[PDB]
Amino acid sequence: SGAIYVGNYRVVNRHLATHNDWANLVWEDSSRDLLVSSTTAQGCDTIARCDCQTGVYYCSSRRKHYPVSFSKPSLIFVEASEYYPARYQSHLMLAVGHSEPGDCGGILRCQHGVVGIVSTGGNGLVGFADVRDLLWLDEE
Ligand SMILES: Cn1nc(C(=O)NCCc2cocn2)c2ccccc21
Ligand SMILES: [Zn+2]
Repeated sequence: SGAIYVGNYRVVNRHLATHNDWANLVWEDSSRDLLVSSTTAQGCDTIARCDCQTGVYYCSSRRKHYPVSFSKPSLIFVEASEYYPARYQSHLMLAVGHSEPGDCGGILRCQHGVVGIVSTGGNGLVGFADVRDLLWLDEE
């Protein structure tokens, strides 16, 4: 589990969005596993605007914060889960790290702010859905 809170926006894994998030839907993309909903209160998270490939992510399955190098976002074939059939996921960044399904929503951060959230993993990899291209998140 986990969310990004910036202005009056909540960013979650699409597969972990609630009844309430769909009712308050701003924007979603199945191929990115991203959903954004409106909030009452103002969030305190800053979105990174950069092309950083180094950072730190939270791993709930280890209660630890791991420093990693990650690839630039791309279209990547991802195997089936509970939530999606085997498919191509877009805007996905991979790193060498431990992850399990419940680690989804863990935040990846660089010196500039929040980069993305855990979405994919296994075989010693972790996949992050990038949010740095969603410039509209910093306004309105
Ligand atoms: C970080 N992590 N996430 C999942 C997962 O099932 N994601 C569901 C969402 C999804 C995206 O594309 C297909 N399914 C996973 C599975 C084994 C090990 C680590 C893992
Ligand atoms: Zn950065």
